[PDB]
Amino acid sequence: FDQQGVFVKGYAMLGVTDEGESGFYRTTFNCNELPTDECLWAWQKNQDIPQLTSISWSPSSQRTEWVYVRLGYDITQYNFFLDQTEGMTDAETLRQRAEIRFLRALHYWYFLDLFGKAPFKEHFSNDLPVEKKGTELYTYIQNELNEIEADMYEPRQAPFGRADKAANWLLRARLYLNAGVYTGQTDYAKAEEYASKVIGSAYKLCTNYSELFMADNDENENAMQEIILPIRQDGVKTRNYGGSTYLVCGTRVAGMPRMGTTNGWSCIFARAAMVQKFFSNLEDVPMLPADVEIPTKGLDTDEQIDAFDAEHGIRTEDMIKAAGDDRALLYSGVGGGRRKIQTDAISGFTDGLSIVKWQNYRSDGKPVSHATYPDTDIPLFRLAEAYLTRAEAIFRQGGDATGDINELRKRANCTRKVQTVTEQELIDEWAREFYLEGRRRSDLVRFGMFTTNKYLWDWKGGAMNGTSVASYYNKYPIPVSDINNNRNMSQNEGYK
Ligand SMILES: [Ca+2]
Repeated sequence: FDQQGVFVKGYAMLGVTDEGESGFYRTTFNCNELPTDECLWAWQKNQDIPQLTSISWSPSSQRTEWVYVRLGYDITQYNFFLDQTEGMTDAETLRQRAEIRFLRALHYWYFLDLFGKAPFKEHFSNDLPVEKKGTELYTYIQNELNEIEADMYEPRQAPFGRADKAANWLLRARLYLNAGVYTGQTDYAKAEEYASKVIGSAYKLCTNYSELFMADNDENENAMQEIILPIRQDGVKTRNYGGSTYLVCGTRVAGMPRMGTTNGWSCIFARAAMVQKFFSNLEDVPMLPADVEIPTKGLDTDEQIDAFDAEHGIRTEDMIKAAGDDRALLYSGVGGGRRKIQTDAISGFTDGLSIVKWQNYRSDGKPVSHATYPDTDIPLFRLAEAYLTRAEAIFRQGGDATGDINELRKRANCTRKVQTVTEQELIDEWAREFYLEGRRRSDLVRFGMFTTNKYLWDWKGGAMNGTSVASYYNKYPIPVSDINNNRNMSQNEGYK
C-alpha cells in the first residue's frame, strides 16, 4: 500500500482517464450542459447525443451509464484509501483522509444531483452497494463535510490543487442551496451562512474574468486567489480528451483567430438562448451583414482575420464591448465561416456562435507547454459561486441580493447594473458567470426551469423553439445495466 501514491491518484481521477468519453469531468459536464440552454454538440450522429440534446434519453442511455459508472468507480478508489488508513491519527494522514472524504462527498453530490440517489458503499469490498437516496444521501454528504472540516488546511494554506476548508464550505453551501430539491425542504439560511464563510475566507475575486480560464491560471495569482479547487491539467504531462482539451479543442475550428491549439474539433457551440444571456435583443448581437461576402482567400493569419473582423466590428473584443460584459467571450467573426445565432435545424458547428471562454494562452504572454493540448487548469470551484449562492439564498428569503450580484457584475465591468433582483435575473446570472463549467442543469432544475414551460430555449425537448418534456426528466435514470446487476437499486420514477 503506497499511501502517498494512492492519495495522489485520488485527486488525479478528476482530470485523467471509449476512454476519452468516460472521464470524470466530461461525463458530468455533458449531463449538465448538452441538454441545457448554454450549448449544443455539433455532431448529432454521435451515439446518444440527440437524447441528451433534447432531454429524451432512457434507462439504456450510454452517456448516463458513463457518468454513473465513472462516479462509482472513483468512490470505490476513495473507499480503498480510507480503509487502508482507517484508525490512523497522525496530523498529515488525517488531513489526507479529510481531503479524500471531501472528494467522495463531491462525488456523492453528483449522484444526488443527477439521480437523486446513489449506489452507496462506505468501504472497499465486493458486496453489492445499497441504495441511499434523497434526504438520507443528502444528510450523509453534509455529515461527512461537517466532520472532516477541522482536519483540513485553512483557506489558501494547502498546496495548490488540494482542497481546503473553503472548498468544504462551498460544497455545503451548494448542498444547502439545493436542499429543497434533494430533501423537499429548503434551507436557504444555511446556504447563506456557509456562502458567507467562503466569502469571509482568504479567497478573493480575480480582477480579470478571462484570466480564470487561461493557460497560466495555476501560476497567475490574480486567478489563483479565486480558484478554490482546481483540476490540474498540463499540455505535456496531464492529458485528457475530456479535460481542458475538451473545453478548448472542442470549441474551436480551423480558421478561427488564436485557436490556442492545432486541433479544432468544432463540436461545441452556443445556443441562441445562451447568446441572449448577454443580449436581451438578439438583434444587438454583432454579426456580419448577410450581404457582405466572406473572401475565400487572404484570411490566413490572425492579423488578416482580425483586420476583417474589426472592419465589420465582429472581433470577440467587439462582442464584449457590445455586450458591455467581460464574460461575453463569444465569436461571431468570419474565421471558420459565416455563423448563425439560431438555427432552423442542427446541421453543424457554425449553426451557432463559438465560445472562446476557455483559452490555451497564458496571461503573461509566455509560451505554453504544448501545441495541441492545453495547460489550462479547470477551476472546478470558484469564489464567484459563493456570491451567486448567497445572492440567491438572500433573495429567496426575501432579502436584497443586489450587493452580491453587483460584486460579480462589477468584476466583469458590466455597464448594466442590476437594480432589482428577480428570479429571471438570477438564473440568467448563473449562466453568464458559469456557462460551460458543467453546472447549468442543476441550477435550472432548482429554479423549476429544466423540464417545464417556465423557460423554453432553442432546441429544448427537441423543438426548434423549444418545448417542455415530462417532469421525471429532472433526474437521470439509473442505468438499466445497474438495475439488472444490482437488485438493491430501483429505477427512478417516470422511466420504464
Ligand atoms: Ca496547468
